[PDB]
Amino acid sequence: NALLRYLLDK
Amino acid sequence: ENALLRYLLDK
Amino acid sequence: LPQLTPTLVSLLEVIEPEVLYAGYDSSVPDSTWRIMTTLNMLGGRQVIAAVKWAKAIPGFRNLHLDDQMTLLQYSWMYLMAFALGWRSYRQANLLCFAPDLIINEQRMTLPGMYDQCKHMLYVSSELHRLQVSYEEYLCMKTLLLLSSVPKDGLKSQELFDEIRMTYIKELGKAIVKSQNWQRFYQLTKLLDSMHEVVENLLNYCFQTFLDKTMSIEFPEMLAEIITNQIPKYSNGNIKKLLFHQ
Amino acid sequence: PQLTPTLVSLLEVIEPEVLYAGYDSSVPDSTWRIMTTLNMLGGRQVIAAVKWAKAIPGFRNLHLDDQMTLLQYSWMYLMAFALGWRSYRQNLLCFAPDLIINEQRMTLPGMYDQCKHMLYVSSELHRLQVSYEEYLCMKTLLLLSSVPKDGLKSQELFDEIRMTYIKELGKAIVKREGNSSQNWQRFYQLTKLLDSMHEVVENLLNYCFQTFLDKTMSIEFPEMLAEIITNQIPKYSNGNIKKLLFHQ
Ligand SMILES: CCN(C[C@@](O)(CNC(=O)c1cnn(-c2ccc(F)cc2)c1N)C(F)(F)F)C(=O)c1c(Cl)cccc1Cl
Ligand SMILES: CCN(C[C@@](O)(CNC(=O)c1cnn(-c2ccc(F)cc2)c1N)C(F)(F)F)C(=O)c1c(Cl)cccc1Cl
Repeated sequence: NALLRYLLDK
Repeated sequence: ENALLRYLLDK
Repeated sequence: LPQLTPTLVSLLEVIEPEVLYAGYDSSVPDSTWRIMTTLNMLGGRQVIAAVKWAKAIPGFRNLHLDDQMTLLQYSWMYLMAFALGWRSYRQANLLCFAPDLIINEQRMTLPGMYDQCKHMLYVSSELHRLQVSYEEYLCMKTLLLLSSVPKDGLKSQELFDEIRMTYIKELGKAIVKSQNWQRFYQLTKLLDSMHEVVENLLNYCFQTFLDKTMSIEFPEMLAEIITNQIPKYSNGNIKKLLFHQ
Repeated sequence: PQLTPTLVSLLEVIEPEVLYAGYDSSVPDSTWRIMTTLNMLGGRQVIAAVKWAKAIPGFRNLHLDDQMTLLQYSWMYLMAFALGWRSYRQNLLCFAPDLIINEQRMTLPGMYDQCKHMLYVSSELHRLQVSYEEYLCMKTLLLLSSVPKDGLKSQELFDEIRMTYIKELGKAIVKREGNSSQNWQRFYQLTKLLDSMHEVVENLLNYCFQTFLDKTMSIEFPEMLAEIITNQIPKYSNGNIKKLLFHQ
C-alpha cells in the first residue's frame, strides 16, 4: 500500500 | 482592441 | 462582497480534476480486451488524481493518515463511477470515459461490455433524471469519498463525523440555490444507491482481476488497491453509511 | 479546524502549473534564441495568468473592462514576481525547469541588462525570507497595483477587493512562524517591496518594448503578447496610469 501511502503522506 | 484577452476573460 | 468570503463549494470547484485522455488508438479495431486494458491504465491515473483531490478537500488532511488511506481505498470506484456518470450525463446514452474513449452502441455490444457499463449508465441517467446541477454534483462527490467506514470505526472517527455533516450541510445550501426537502431526499437517495452500483462494478472488476485466463494489465497503483480490497469484501468489515434506512 | 476555507488557501489551489520552455540544450545558446523561447513561454504564462486572475475571489465580479485593464497593466508584474519566487525557491533565474539562466547564459550579449531586474526581485524575496502565503497574497496585490488615472468602472468594488487582500497579507504575516514583535515592521518591509515592483517592471518593460519595436532584431512574439505590448506602449507614455503606492 506504499504508493498510496506515499501519495497521501506527501 | 485585444480580442484574445477579451475572449479569455469572458469565459 | 459575498465572494471575498469564499464558499466551501467554490473551493470544491477549483480542485476538480482535469479531464484525462485514454490515448486509445482509434485506427485499430476494438476488442473488449483493448478497451478494458486502456481503461485500467486511464483509471490508475484517475485514482492518483483522486488522491491529489481528496488531500485538497478542507478537513481531509486533518484525518489520521490511516483513515485517509482507508477512505480512498473504500471509495475510489464510487468516485470513478460518479465522475464518469457526470461526464456522460453532460452528453445521449454514451459513457464518456475520455474525449477519445467513448463507449458507443457498437462498443456497448462488445463481448462483456454492457454487463458493467449499464451500471455506469444508471448513474448517468439518474443525474439526468434529477437534472442535478454542478454544485450539487461537487457536494455529492465529496460525500461519496465519505460514504464508507470500517465497521470497527476510523481512528479519527469524531473528526470524520464532523467533516461529513459539514458536507451534508454544504449539499443543502447547493440545493437551495420550496421543494428543497424533497430534492434533498432525492439526491441523498441517489447517494445511497451508489453502494449497490459500486458493489456490482467491483465484482466485475475484481473477477477480471483474479482470472488468469484473461491476460489483462492493471497499473500498480490500482492492482495494489484491488488486492488489498478483495478480502475486506469477503469479510464484510465495511460499514456503508446510509442517508435513508 | 477550519472547514471554513480562508482566502489565502484558495490562492494556493489556483496557483498556476509550472510550464516548460521546450528549449533544446543540444544546440548552442544565443541571446536571440533565448529572447524568442522566452517570448513563447511568456505568452503562455500570460494566458495562464488570465485563468488565474478569473479564479481570484472578487476579480470576476469587476466590470469586464476593469478585468482587462488590470491584466494589461500588471502582466509583467505577475511574470516578474512569479519568476522571482521560483528562482528564490531554487542564485539563478529559473524561467522554466528546462530554461534556467545560469552563469554562462547570464553573460550572453544583452542579457544581464534585463535579468538583473529579475534578480533583484529574487534577491529581495530571499533577503526578507518571504514565505509562501505572504508570496501568494503579495502576488494578488500586484494584480491590483495599478489603475487608470481617471479611475476604474467598478472603482468601488476594486477598493474593497484590494483592501481585502491587504488584510489577507496582514493575516499571513501574523500566521507566519517567527516572533510577533516584528509583524508591523514586516508588513512595512513587504509593502515596501510591492512598492519597488513598479520601478522593476518599468525597466523590464522599457527593454521588452524597445526590443519589440526594434525592426532590426527579428524576434518572434506570440500573438497574445504582441497585442498587449502594442496596446500598452501608448498608455505607458501617456501617463494615464495611477501606480498605487503603500508608501508615498
Ligand atoms: C476491467 C476493466 N474495468 C476496470 C477499470 O478499468 C474501469 N475503469 C473505470 O471505471 C474508469 C476509468 N476512467 N474512469 C473515469 C472516467 C471519467 C472520469 F471523469 C472519471 C473516471 C472510470 N470511471 C478500472 F480498473 F479502472 F476500475 C472494469 O470495470 C470493467 C469494464 Cl470497463 C468492462 C468490463 C468488465 C470490467 Cl470488470
Ligand atoms: C525580449 C525577451 N523578453 C521578453 C519576455 O519573453 C520575457 N519573459 C519573461 O519575463 C518571462 C517568461 N516566463 N516567465 C516566467 C517564468 C516563471 C514564472 F513562474 C512565471 C513567469 C517570465 N517571467 C516576455 F515577452 F515574455 F516578457 C525580455 O524581457 C528580455 C529578456 Cl528575457 C532578455 C533580454 C531582453 C529582454 Cl527585453
